[PDB]
Amino acid sequence: KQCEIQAEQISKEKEEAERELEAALPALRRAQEAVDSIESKDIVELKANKKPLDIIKYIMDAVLVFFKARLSYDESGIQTLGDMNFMKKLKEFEKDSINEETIELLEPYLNQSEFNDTFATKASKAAAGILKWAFAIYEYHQKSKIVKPKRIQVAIAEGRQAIALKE
Repeated sequence: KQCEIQAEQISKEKEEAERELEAALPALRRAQEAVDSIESKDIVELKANKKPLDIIKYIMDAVLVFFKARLSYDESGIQTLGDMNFMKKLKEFEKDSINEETIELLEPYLNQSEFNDTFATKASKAAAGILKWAFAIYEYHQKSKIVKPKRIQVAIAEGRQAIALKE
């Protein structure tokens, strides 16, 4: 009867986890696909600009903060973008690396009048993707914390059901 109850609980927990994943992850997947589709011409042209725009600077500050390069100097961002390995690093960073203090500091910096995909696309074609990607990171932090006990419980419940059948 523990096998029966745990089978039902595993089914319910897996359904809930799949629903949460369908709710959250596809935004990140679409943002990452859009980022991968960005041509190098736009980034190269914007890198050589004499001065940065307000919206681009504001988003780039948070983007560099996420990359552990906590520097507000535009030259630092130019140096970071100079390396070609950044093209790989766009698809390498994960969401679990986010810290609670980082989100707490970035939440005030989220300028509601300024951030918007449609309005920001006019300023630069490449700027549109990164925004949503960051949001899918900010809209997944504090939910991975909620799902982590659920994920662990699902794995342990499946294993324990198998061991219980053997016993």
